[PDB]
Amino acid sequence: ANTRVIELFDEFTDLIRDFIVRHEITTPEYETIMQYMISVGEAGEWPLWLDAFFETTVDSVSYGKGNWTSSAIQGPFFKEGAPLLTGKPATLPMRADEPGDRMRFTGSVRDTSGTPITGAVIDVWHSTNDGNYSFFSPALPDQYLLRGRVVPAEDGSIEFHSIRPVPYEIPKAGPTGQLMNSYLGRHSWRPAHIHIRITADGYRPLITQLYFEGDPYLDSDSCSAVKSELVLPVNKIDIDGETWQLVDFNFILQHN
Amino acid sequence: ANTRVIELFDEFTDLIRDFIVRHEITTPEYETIMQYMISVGEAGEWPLWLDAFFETTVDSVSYGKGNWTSSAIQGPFFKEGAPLLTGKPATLPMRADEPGDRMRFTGSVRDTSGTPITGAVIDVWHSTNDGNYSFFSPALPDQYLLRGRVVPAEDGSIEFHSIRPVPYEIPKAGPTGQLMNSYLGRHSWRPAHIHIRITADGYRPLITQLYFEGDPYLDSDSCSAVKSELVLPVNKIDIDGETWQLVDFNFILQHN
Ligand SMILES: [Cl-]
Ligand SMILES: [Cl-]
Ligand SMILES: [Cl-]
Ligand SMILES: [Cl-]
Ligand SMILES: [Fe+3]
Ligand SMILES: [Fe+3]
Repeated sequence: ANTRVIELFDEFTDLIRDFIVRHEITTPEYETIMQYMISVGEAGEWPLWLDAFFETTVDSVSYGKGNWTSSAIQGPFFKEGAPLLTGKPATLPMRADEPGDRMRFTGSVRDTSGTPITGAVIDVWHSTNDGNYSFFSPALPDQYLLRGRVVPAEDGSIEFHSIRPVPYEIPKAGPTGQLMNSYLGRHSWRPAHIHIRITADGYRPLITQLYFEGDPYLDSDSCSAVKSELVLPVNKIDIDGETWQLVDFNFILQHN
Repeated sequence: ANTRVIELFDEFTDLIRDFIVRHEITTPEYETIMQYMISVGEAGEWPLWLDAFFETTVDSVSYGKGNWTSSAIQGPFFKEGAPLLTGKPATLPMRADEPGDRMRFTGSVRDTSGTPITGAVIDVWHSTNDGNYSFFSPALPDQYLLRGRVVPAEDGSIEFHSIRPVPYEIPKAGPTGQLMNSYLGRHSWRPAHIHIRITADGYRPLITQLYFEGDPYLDSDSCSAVKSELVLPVNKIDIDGETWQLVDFNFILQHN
């Protein structure tokens, strides 16, 4: 027996039941829903699906709100064990010829007093110029491409080089995409983003995302995860024929 | 996209989000729910699971409540194409020496004005003395055992013979049984029942179940589908050594 489950489950079932009566959900609709749940499972989309609609709320309960950096969902594409980068400067692992503009990120990690948090490790992950994540696409190796950890200098500053991630489309043809495009008449795009996770002894993990100014999807994120402070100004420069996009961000972590 | 589907989804979504805040669902709890949903599907238990918890409510919306016969859930074990029985009287297909007490069911199919519904077909199915349903158990062949269609006499009366169903246990070991037995600390038993489906041109389908007086789970159906109108008095008598259980019911259909 588990009392937590009993408490919650009965109120959950009561609420869905009232929901079924109040919205007149009939036999054929029910079977549609049922078959839809089955197909989400068959496509392995539950993490994708649940993250898209409910994970922002779970984050809220967990991280609260305040002076520190805002959360954004982890999503389903994180992978533990990303390699530590200590090169100067640190570059995420990528293919020779890795497509996209080049990107340089600088920033810092401090608490709310502005003391540097030397004990932090920062995970980074993002998709290819083509909208795929390593480990999650048949078109990419199951290797740590575009994934890495960096540690702050003792003054708290950090830096990593990579490629510029682009807007990402949840597949139109899977059940998650079919809900977003067809049944809801919306779309299934997210704006371009860099995923960040920062942990440190004495501190609450920060899991967040960084977005880019002028992204067409900033106001219609299909996972509803954009916050204004997380949208980054871009300074575009040329070097040797290659465009570099320079972005910067100061992370503040929450005590505990 | 259909306006109501959209407003239904957005509202469902708000229900869940409020639920998550109001009860403070944590990240690990969220992950537990996620992997459990993944389980139900991998076990092929969505029909079993949703039927257990929500199909009664869906039924109440769809069929309603009046002076016609009460609905009860279809559940996951129905099978199309059962044979027409026309013997004297109709006997459901069963093995030689099929275990359990012999059962004789009698009754009628009428409209609400008392007139017999000659165009009706009644499907019947129920489990064996061992709690097995044919086509859903490796302990039985994939043949129409304890499943059949009967047709009323011109005066609306009906009769078939079978064996007496007994309490049915949802498997303990599966995700549905785990939530029921282990996490909720209850049981996964249903009381003994006979499944009935009646269709007739110009009438709405009746899906219902018949239960038996004195069953120990009439007050604790793991699927919440017992209604006192559908609990049948049993007249038990001996005939040439064998116990017969006699049960009777007058079905009433609503017009289209
Ligand atoms: Cl992992
Ligand atoms: Cl700690
Ligand atoms: Cl603080
Ligand atoms: Cl008709
Ligand atoms: Fe992402
Ligand atoms: Fe049954």
